Amino acid sequence: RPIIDDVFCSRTRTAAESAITTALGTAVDEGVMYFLKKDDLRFYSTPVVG
Amino acid sequence: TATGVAITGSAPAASMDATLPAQLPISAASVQSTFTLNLKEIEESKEQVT
Repeated sequence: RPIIDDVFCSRTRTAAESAITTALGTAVDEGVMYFLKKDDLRFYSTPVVG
Repeated sequence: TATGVAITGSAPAASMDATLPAQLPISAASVQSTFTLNLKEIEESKEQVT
């Protein structure tokens, strides 16, 4: 299973994870892995006329 | 006028019928109406109304 890397990848820490935000200053959290499944995420946009 | 004079009369004063205008204006006003419909409303109202 390949490991694709995006520069724009992050996650916002939740409000329950607030003591972990003051100790780090920020809430950007660039240390993620995201074990996803391929044919399960979809994208949509309206076909409005023109 | 058709007043009454004698036989040895004096051919009385002049008279003539008058005609008047009406002038009945047409051009300053109009009745109107607007819609203000979106471009996404007319798109989602063709799979979602019968």
